[PDB]
Amino acid sequence: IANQFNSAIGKIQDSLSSTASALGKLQDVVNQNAQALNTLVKQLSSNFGAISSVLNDILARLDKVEAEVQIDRLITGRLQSLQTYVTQQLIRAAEIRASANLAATKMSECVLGQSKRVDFCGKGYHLMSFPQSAPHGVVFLHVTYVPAQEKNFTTAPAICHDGKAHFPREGVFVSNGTHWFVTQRNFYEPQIITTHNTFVSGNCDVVIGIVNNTVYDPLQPELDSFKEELDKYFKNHTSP
Amino acid sequence: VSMTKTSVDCTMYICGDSTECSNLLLQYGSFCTQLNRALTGIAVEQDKNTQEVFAQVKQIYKTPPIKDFGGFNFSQILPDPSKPSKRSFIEDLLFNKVTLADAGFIKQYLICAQKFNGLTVLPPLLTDEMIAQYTSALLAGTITSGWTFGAGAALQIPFAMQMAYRFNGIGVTQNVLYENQKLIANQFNSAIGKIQDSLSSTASALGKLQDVVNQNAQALNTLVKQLSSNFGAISSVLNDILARLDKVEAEVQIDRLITGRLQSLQTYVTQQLIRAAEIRASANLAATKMSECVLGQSKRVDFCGKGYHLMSFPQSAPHGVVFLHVTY
Amino acid sequence: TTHNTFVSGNCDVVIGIVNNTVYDPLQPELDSFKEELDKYFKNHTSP
Amino acid sequence: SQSIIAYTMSLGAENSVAYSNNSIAIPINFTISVTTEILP
Ligand SMILES: *[C@@H]1O[C@H](CO)[C@@H](O[C@@H]2O[C@H](CO)[C@@H](O[C@H]3O[C@H](CO)[C@@H](O)[C@H](O)[C@@H]3O)[C@H](O)[C@H]2NC(C)=O)[C@H](O)[C@H]1NC(C)=O
Ligand SMILES: *[C@@H]1O[C@H](CO)[C@@H](O[C@@H]2O[C@H](CO)[C@@H](O[C@H]3O[C@H](CO)[C@@H](O)[C@H](O)[C@@H]3O)[C@H](O)[C@H]2NC(C)=O)[C@H](O)[C@H]1NC(C)=O
Ligand SMILES: *[C@@H]1O[C@H](CO[C@@H]2O[C@@H](C)[C@@H](O)[C@@H](O)[C@@H]2O)[C@@H](O[C@@H]2O[C@H](CO)[C@@H](O)[C@H](O)[C@H]2NC(C)=O)[C@H](O)[C@H]1NC(C)=O
Ligand SMILES: *[C@@H]1O[C@H](CO)[C@@H](O[C@@H]2O[C@H](CO)[C@@H](O)[C@H](O)[C@H]2NC(C)=O)[C@H](O)[C@H]1NC(C)=O
Ligand SMILES: *[C@@H]1O[C@H](CO)[C@@H](O[C@@H]2O[C@H](CO)[C@@H](O)[C@H](O)[C@H]2NC(C)=O)[C@H](O)[C@H]1NC(C)=O
Ligand SMILES: *[C@@H]1O[C@H](CO)[C@@H](O)[C@H](O)[C@H]1NC(C)=O
Ligand SMILES: *[C@@H]1O[C@H](CO)[C@@H](O)[C@H](O)[C@H]1NC(C)=O
Ligand SMILES: *[C@@H]1O[C@H](CO)[C@@H](O)[C@H](O)[C@H]1NC(C)=O
Repeated sequence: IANQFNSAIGKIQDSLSSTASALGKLQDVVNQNAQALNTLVKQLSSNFGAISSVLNDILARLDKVEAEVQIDRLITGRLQSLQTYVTQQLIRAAEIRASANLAATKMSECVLGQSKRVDFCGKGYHLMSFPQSAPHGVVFLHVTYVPAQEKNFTTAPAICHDGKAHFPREGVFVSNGTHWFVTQRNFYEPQIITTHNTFVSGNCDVVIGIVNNTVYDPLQPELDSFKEELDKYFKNHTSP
Repeated sequence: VSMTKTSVDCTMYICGDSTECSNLLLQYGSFCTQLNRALTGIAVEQDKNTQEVFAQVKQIYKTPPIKDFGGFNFSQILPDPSKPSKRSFIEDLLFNKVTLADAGFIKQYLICAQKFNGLTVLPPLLTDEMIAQYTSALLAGTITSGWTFGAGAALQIPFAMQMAYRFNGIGVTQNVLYENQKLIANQFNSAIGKIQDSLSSTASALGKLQDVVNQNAQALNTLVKQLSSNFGAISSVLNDILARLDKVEAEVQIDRLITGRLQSLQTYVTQQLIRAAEIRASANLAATKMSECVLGQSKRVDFCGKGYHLMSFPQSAPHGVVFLHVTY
Repeated sequence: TTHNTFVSGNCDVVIGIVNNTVYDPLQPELDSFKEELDKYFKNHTSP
Repeated sequence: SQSIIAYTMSLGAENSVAYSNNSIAIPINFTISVTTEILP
């Protein structure tokens, strides 16, 4: 498990080195803010129907009475270019906040905890996550248990032993085709079916697809081996 | 999950086929490039939203031909092979109930084409047949494999043993399923019956998808009607100005129309950017519900329907997703 | 039963505790294992 | 010898899962995997 974690962290180094695409979600936010600023600055070059976009040339080439009519145009068009930019930035900031509140939620639930939320803390069953910082962002290294090599097995919802029906306490009943076992839900580790691994409810009739198998009682060999010590004491007591 | 991908050309809208008006529009600099970019960003995001909600499974799972799900009858939510589009029975109720609103928008605004006002409706990246095939894979995975196809490969489990794994999840012992399995299957079948009956009978229930179609329809009505506004010019028809006046007396009139129209687009694009943010919030919630109610069982109270959550079944709708949540 | 339950402390600490018997499934097994034993002893008083 | 090609996209690999009313798959082994996720 350590060697798989150590190997998987080795693939994180290789991935983050090998492709420029890896941090695309951060680079897209730098690129959109750079684009929005570069556009806002280019609107200073626009005429808006004044005789020049250069405010000092308008002021040099015209007297006060005419210059106000040209500068009114430039103010109206530049003011709309700020109100455009600031609307894009207020809307953008809401997408970055939603992302920051999600990142704060993943910090709380994947780093400071362990999450039952499926596919929230990465793909697979969540073990734990490690934060790493990035330019204007956060990277989570999510560690997950992924089940990897399955066998098929025959299975049953219950066992009948003494006409009473038995169910797993935890895990599931499985067979290799010759014997019946109980095993944990996410990892094949078979065990003999016992009165500790199983709980009883009702007769054998009501459970659809139930199967007959022995259920071992772990106290029975204690009372049988204690009965053979008792039988040796009685047989010995025939002899004096 | 999405809204209609609408791209307006800011040049076509403001100055439709007038080179005179186009030469004047250039004096305002980048605003039309910026407005076409803004709408294109919204259109790309509709595919992102739809892919994040539905494409959560990387294999297309088939349902078995032998329908022995322990007495549970998924026939109303699995694909009907006999239909042209391979939708479920319940997905066709959802499809007809919202397409009776879509067809209005499509004829007012399926090889869609640009109108003379510059309005264009683009197709989604995923056809309704591809959303049905992803939704089939999610449902076929759920009923054959339980939550395991969310975490690993799909691992088969018998459906009544899956429902026992689920009953343990809500803190009910698994014999309470098996001792009652015909009753649990009959109540499930009767409840999927009531979903089907309700979706056929109801006027109001799909209002949450009607609203998204109606807002986009009304914002395009408003945007197109503002082409009739004079903005104090001698006419609101652009050719009727260039016919009547000369190369200098016209420009004062054309610039009025450029100013007012451009403001009408700047308004529409702001409503649409704020809207797209609300549909992306709804898509991120739908993606979270798909991941936590379909690909797993949720211990989050009331997140997957009013009850204790067992499992959920996704169904496609036009512009949306429906979850049939199953609850104890 | 003693399987359905677990023990901690004594009666005086829990507000609103109630007296009832708690059954032990090892016990009637051990009593059946006494009645199997006592009949043996009694038979071996006989010869 | 490369060219621009246009196609109907595949949604993913096909899989008919071997379901039956009495059969289960259980993993003998597992992979620990570390997946990066990046948030602005
Ligand atoms: C199903 O799982 C069973 C438990 O692992 C397994 O049974 C066990 O099989 C091995 C042989 O593969 C037996 O080993 C003994 O075999 C003979 C018995 O006479 C001896 O000569 C050997 O030295 C050795 O002791 C186990 O005793 C046996 N366990 C039981 C409880 O019977 C089955 O073989 C598995 N079946 C399949 C189809 O996988
Ligand atoms: C699981 O184990 C059970 C106990 O061994 C077994 O039940 C037994 O089944 C047979 C056949 O149904 C019954 O035999 C009787 O059948 C009728 C009367 O019902 C008569 O014609 C026969 O002469 C005979 O009396 C047994 O009585 C019955 N035993 C009990 C305690 O009910 C199940 O059949 C086994 N099932 C499987 C799938 O292994
Ligand atoms: C678990 O078993 C299933 C079905 O049972 C087997 O089917 C035959 C292949 C034969 O070996 C029988 O004796 C078995 O009982 C397996 O499903 C088959 O998988 C193969 C690919 O490996 C596929 O080509 C077949 O179409 C499948 N069979 C059917 C009836 O469709 C399944 O692969 C086994 N699981 C594992 C993990 O090995
Ligand atoms: C699953 O439920 C459907 C009904 O929703 C069942 O189909 C009906 O079957 C009866 C008997 O053949 C017919 O009289 C009905 O007209 C059918 N209705 C429809 C809509 O097809 C179907 O048989 C059920 N499947 C199982 C396995 O019980
Ligand atoms: C479980 O999977 C691991 C790999 O994650 C297997 O470990 C490898 O085993 C082979 C021999 O079978 C060795 O050559 C490799 O060097 C091992 N790798 C590591 C990282 O230890 C392991 O054998 C598998 N076990 C089972 C029971 O399938
Ligand atoms: C029988 O009991 C006597 C003590 O009374 C003891 O010394 C002897 O070893 C016993 N033998 C056996 C086989 O129990
Ligand atoms: C419950 O309330 C009554 C008074 O109405 C009181 O006499 C009794 O002791 C209370 N029970 C417990 C367990 O506190
Ligand atoms: C006592 O047990 C013996 C066998 O050990 C038997 O022959 C005899 O009949 C029994 N007698 C009584 C009265 O139990």
